[PDB]
Amino acid sequence: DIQMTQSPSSLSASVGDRVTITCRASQSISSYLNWYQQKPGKAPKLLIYAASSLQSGVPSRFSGSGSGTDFTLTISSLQPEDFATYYCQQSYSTPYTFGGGTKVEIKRTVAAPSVFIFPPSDEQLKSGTASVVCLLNNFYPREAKVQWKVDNALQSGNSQESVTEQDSKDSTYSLSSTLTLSKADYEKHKVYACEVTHQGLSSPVTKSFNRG
Amino acid sequence: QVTLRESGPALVKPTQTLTLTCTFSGFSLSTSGMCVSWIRQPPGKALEWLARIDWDDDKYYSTSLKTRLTISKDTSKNQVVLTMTNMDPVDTATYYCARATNYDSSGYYSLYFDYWGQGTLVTVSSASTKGPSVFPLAPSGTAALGCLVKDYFPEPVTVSWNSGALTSGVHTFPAVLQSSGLYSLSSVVTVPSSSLGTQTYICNVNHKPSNTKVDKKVE
Amino acid sequence: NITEEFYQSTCSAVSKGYLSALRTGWYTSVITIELSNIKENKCNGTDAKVKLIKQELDKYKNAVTELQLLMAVSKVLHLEGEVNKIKSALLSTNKAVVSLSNGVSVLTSKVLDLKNYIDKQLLPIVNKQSCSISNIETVIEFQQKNNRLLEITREFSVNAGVTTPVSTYMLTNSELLSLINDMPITNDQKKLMSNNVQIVRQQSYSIMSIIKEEVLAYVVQLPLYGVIDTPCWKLHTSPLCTICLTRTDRGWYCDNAGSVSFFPQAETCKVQSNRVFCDTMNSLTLPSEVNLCNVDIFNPKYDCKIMTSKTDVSSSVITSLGAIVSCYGKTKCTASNKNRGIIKTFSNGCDYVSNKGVDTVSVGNTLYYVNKQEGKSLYVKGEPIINFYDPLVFPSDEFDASISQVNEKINQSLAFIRKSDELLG
Amino acid sequence: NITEEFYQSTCSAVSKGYLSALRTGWYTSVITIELSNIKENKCNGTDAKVKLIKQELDKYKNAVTELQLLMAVSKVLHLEGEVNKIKSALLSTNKAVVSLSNGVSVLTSKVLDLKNYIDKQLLPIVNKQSCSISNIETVIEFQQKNNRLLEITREFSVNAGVTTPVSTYMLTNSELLSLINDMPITNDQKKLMSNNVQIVRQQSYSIMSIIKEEVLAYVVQLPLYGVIDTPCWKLHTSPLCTTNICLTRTDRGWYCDNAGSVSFFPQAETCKVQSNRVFCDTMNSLTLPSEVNLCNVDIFNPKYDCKIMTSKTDVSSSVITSLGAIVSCYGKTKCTASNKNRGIIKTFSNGCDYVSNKGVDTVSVGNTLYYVNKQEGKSLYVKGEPIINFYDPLVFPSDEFDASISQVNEKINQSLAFIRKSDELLGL
Amino acid sequence: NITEEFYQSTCSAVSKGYLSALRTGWYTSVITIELSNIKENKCNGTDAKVKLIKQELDKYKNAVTELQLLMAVSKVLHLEGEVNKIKSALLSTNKAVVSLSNGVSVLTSKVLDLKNYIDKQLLPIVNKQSCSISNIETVIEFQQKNNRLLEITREFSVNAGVTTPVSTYMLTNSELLSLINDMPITNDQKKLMSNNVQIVRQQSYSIMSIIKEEVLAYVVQLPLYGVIDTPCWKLHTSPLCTICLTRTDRGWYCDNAGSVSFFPQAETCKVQSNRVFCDTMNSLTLPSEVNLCNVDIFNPKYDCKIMTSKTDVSSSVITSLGAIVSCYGKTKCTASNKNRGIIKTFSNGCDYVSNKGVDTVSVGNTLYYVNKQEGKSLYVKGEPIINFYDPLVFPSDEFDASISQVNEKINQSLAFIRKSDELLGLEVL
Ligand SMILES: *[C@@H]1O[C@H](CO)[C@@H](O)[C@H](O)[C@H]1NC(C)=O
Ligand SMILES: *[C@@H]1O[C@H](CO)[C@@H](O)[C@H](O)[C@H]1NC(C)=O
Ligand SMILES: *[C@@H]1O[C@H](CO)[C@@H](O)[C@H](O)[C@H]1NC(C)=O
Repeated sequence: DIQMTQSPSSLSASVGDRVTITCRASQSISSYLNWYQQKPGKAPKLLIYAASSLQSGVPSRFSGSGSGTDFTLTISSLQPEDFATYYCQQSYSTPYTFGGGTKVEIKRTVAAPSVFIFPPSDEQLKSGTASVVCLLNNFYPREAKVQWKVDNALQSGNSQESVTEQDSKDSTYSLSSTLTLSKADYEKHKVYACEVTHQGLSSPVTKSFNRG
Repeated sequence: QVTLRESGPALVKPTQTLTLTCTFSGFSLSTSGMCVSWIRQPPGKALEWLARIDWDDDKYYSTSLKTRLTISKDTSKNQVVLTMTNMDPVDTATYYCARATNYDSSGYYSLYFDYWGQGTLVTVSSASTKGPSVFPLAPSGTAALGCLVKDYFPEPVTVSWNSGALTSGVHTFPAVLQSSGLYSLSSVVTVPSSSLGTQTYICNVNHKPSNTKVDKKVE
Repeated sequence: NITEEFYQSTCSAVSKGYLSALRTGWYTSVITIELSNIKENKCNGTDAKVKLIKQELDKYKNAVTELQLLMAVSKVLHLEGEVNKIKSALLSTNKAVVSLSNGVSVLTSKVLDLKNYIDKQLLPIVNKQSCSISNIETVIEFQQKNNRLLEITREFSVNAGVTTPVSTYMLTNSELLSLINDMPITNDQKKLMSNNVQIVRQQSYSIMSIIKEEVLAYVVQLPLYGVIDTPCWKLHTSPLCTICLTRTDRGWYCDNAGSVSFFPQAETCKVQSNRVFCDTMNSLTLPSEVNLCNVDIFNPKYDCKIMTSKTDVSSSVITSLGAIVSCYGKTKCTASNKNRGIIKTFSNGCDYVSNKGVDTVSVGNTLYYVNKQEGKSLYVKGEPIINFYDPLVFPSDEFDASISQVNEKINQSLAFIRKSDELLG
Repeated sequence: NITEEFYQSTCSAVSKGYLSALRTGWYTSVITIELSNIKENKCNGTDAKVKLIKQELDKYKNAVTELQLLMAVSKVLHLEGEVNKIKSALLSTNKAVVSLSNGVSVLTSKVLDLKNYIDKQLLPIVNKQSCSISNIETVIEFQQKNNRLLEITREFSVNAGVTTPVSTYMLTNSELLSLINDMPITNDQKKLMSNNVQIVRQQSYSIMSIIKEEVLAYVVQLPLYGVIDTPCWKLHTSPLCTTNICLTRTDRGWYCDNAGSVSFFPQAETCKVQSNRVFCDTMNSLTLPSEVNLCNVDIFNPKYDCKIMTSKTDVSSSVITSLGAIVSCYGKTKCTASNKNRGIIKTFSNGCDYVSNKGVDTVSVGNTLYYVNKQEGKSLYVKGEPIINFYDPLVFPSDEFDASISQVNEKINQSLAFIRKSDELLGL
Repeated sequence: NITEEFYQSTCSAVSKGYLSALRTGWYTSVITIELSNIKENKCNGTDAKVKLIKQELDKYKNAVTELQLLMAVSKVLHLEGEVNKIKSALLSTNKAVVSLSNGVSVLTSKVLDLKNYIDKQLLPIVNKQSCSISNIETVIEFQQKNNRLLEITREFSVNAGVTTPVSTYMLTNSELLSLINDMPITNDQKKLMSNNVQIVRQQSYSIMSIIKEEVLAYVVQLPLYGVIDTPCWKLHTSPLCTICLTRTDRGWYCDNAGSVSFFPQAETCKVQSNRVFCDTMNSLTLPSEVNLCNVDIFNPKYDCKIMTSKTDVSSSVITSLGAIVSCYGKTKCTASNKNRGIIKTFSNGCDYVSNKGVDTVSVGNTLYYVNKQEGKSLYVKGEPIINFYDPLVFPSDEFDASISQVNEKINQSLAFIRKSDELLGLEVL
């Protein structure tokens, strides 16, 4: 089978930068090469077909190049909505193959997370489990550290977090740490604190509430 | 408009057989040049081509996955059907159907997928289907509120706000597989604090694998 | 612009990036040309046997006929010796005047003889020369002012009344563009053709129509292009082995109205830069599916025209931007560069070479030249032709001075007689 | 005479009603041509550096060389003063004769100088002009009387000793006819060729054979037709599809009846056509049974396997025939026949149609435009004016002159008369 | 050298014994040629409206422009009687001198008028003729000294800037050989081309490249032969019957490095003697097994290219050393000879005939000529051209003799006066 090799795998660039992605085939495939753009949660979308033909609808800042083995996807000026994973695909031989993928994020100015904390609802507490939620909203870069202090005690193995994909407009991230613990242990403690460390914060910001 | 939609199970038990149905419009497989292909994509991983069927009932399959694949067309119903036997958890992926036309000019015949279906997520697990529990994340100069979609299987869940009226400042997080083996996510939204007593906020949860619709007031 | 992709899978190169112009019609214009005739001025020249003007017309009238068929006593005594003395004196003076008269008579007759030379001997010759020079000039002016007419009569004579391409004698550049601006075509085609007048001429005909002594008429037959600016490409093929197979559908291909037009005769397509001009007359119409034959021979969508062989085979095909090499069996192949340094040795298989890096390729003992070999420059020197005209000048002033001097002497002669008469009466 | 049937069944047109002439042999004649040479006349011309006669032969001899390499006391006292007066008188009369003599002397020398101008200055130049005019005339006369020889050497020079067609310089019409009436063929063939001399010249060759300075020789090679007056026809084909598969007959070209079988000429260059007459060359022709003609009405004809080219996809084009045009409009492609007076007059649906050049002027398959008829265009005209030769002769006032010379001699006659008078009064 | 085998088994003839020369490259040389220019001499000729030198240059510049755009009281009384008579004598002598004076005046004026004729009337015409002859000579010498340039511009004009073959005006023999000994080829090839200059010229091109008023430049493109001296052969075929078959692979065949090259267009090969010159551009490469097609059509080692027919068929093919005949069905064929007429009648099958014994072959009503028919000789006679120059001579010597006599008479006229004066300054007994 024909193997496709994209480079790089990961890529960071500011808005306006000229981004240049490379694809390489295990054998010469003429101009039988396609470029796709896949934004988070959505299906892939055609960008460039036949190595260099631009699909109608796609903005002109996208351009394909190459023939034979080495091909090139290009964005003349990267933009907030160009955040996606870009795939190259060959249409030469029978089992059609895609490349490993090239994720392209966007580098912007450091923005501090707005932190919120949420006590568990009375409704959830009835069923014998309490969930404590901490919201880090609209920040950059992605790297942030969240710690849970239940009555000034660091927790472990009882929280899970997930981060949103980069925004298509302000290019920020958002994160939610969820502290799961039983109704028994939840009401044996008074002070619930979410402590946030980030580059945008001079000192760590701690949001907290008291049960009742 | 050229549109594609994939139907099928959201959850398949191991060793059982998966059957997906691609319903299309805006074109016909009665027309020459028109082809329909199947592309799947394991969570967080690369695309994978599976099968293709043409106007003249030509059929192509992924070589390593050939024995387990079967594609067929019914042009009188505008439907392409894919069949994958002996499903494994390692076959859990998002399954897309896509139209493929060929680049005709200049001595070329380069097939390309110009139109894609939204994609349906097929999960493979011996675990059973469970509907979600929805709890409100109560707010406290702009504050944040949301609702908690806890303990559901399998993926996916879709959250909206005020039946799609509220879009700006809404964040829905990717589901997290809890230690209990069930999924869980939260959907939050930032709103002006002055409107906390004048505006109503309701999160609409939809877990289609369990036919569960839930609406939740947050105060 | 123009590039070349090589498909190893079917051993073949395609030359992409051309723009078409497919002839589907003829434009015919009727050109006419009058003769600048010569009226032969009859007069005696230098040689009576030499009638150039006539012999020139006869030559022409013949050519026109040939084409037409293709369709105190002491004092007294003293005073006596005085009279006798002056008598003898006057007798010699008389003798003198008779000499001068005879002198002047001989001179007078010689002045007459000089004039009669000029009038009877010299003058007629200078007129006979004026006639021959006139005759000559006329002939040369015939050959100059009918240059174009004469070139055309040679062309039709040589080619039996039908020529191609259309020469610059048959149809000048300004006339051709004129005709182009009159064809029932778009401004884009008018622009195209006006820019490729050479090709247009090479696809045109000139058909003798009517030929008379004083006027010539002939149809010019120009090409009309039914479509232009559609992608063309030229396909080359070489053998492919493991049995052997070779694609036999070499030649030019153009996208024509939703289908592919295929021109299998090489002579039917003209090429200038990125521009191709093909002739639909004997062309094959194919579906767009033929193009998979470029990637797969056993393509399920079109049965590819191939030619097999149960035995190994080796050759080289020279493409537009390089060369395909099929080196199979025990044959040894090699690519060298424009300096003849060996840069590559080929093993069993089908390879491709660019004319940028390779200059020659060597299949077995047979040598292929991937590029034109630049050679020795030659130079033919010329020198200015000079015409030496040295005019004939006469000493008018000096002469007139002598004649005025003669008249002064005559005047003084008359004065002296007026004196002599004065002393007598 | 010439018509055209269209078979929808196999999408194809045939052009019936032609008459054949198949070349199967060569007739060779050896033509020879002598040179009207120029003998260079040695004499002093106008310019000593200008040897036209020589420079013209050299030019020629060279061209020939290049080709060669391709192979009473009171009374007394008064009477005293009388004698004295007449003495003085005679002294002036003497001076007079001396003045006139000097006059005549100068005039004489100027008459000598005048003649010597004519003889030493003028006359030699007028002879040098006669030499140059003679030289020029000869050169031009060389170029005229060797017109054919000179055209032929150019032809052989241009084409490296082998030309086609046979020009009117290489072989004149009466010579061609002469050769025709000597060929080993029937009277009908001789008549045919005599009527199509143009085509005959275009199927002929001229091969340089022997070239020396004073004579040129070359074989002319004319075609011989083994048969004539047999039915020919030209086959056109266009694609044919269903309404799916497509087929196209691949045996386009001319067809002639040859000795009970059909001769097939698939290369267009091999057949010449003039009116209802066709002239083909059997050299690279295919022999087919008469059953091939059944392929025009039936493709799956069991008596001869028809040569076709298939396609698994709809396809559309137009082929322009002799009396019209075939149109193959299949699929979603739009075809239309138009007219120069009514624009679009017909839209073709899926299938194979035929159009006559009588009513339709153009046909349009998709975006490609086919011209069913030649588009007649702008007439051009190159005007000419008469060339004139101005010869104004030189005339001398002979009579007027002679009248004055006669007056001069008359004055001389009276001069001798007046002296005869004077001598007679002295004693003779 | 050249022979020909006939294979009845496959109804086809092969022409053995040729030697190859396959073009696989191009050699390009840039020829440049200067104009022998003519400077127009400004002076009045015979006709003022006739500017030959100018009209000739214009013609040339025009051709050049067109190409550019493709890119005792008794004693006393007696002694009076005497005095009166000698008075009268002298009066008549005076009248005599006045008569002569007038004569000489008229004569003098008529000499003046003769000169003014020669100077004002005759001389200018003789100069105008000198000028026209100079003009003419120049033009003719323009056409002679640019013969080659002028032929080349005609060629490019006729053929729109690309001619073939390469004429002897475009490239002379000594130049062609010059170019040949500079080509990147072996001495055998240099030698080969040097011997077949004709063929080489016919496989060559001449491509106009730069054209200015005073100089012309054009690339000549000569062929390069990648291989030479390999066995060639030309294959002929005719129909074969019992259903029918005909081999469709007619044409030339040359051994190309371990394989056979096949040239299916007749146009691509030139032949001179035993020598063949082909062009690889549109050639097919075949295995050496195709030669087994000459003996067996159903040869299991290479599938032969054939054309079938379900019906009886008959024709004739004329080969190089003879002619094949296919006489099947109810058709009657016969080979004849220009001396004995019909010498053989063919029955059903495939025969072959040699051009040595047969002169024509006759299938049905159609007549094939196995040999060129020799025809009527033609002859165009010429006459020597003669130039008649009859010079103009003046009786110089005789003239001078008459002028010397006139000087003798004046000379002696001054003597008689000098004498007469001498009789006046003296007197005595
Ligand atoms: C001679 O006499 C005429 C008339 O008297 C006079 O006009 C002229 O000047 C004189 N001299 C010459 C040289 O003629
Ligand atoms: C002059 O005298 C001569 C000799 O007598 C005579 O020949 C001539 O006729 C006379 N008249 C003229 C005008 O010369
Ligand atoms: C005339 O006398 C001169 C010298 O006074 C002499 O030089 C000359 O030779 C003589 N001419 C003729 C023609 O007798």
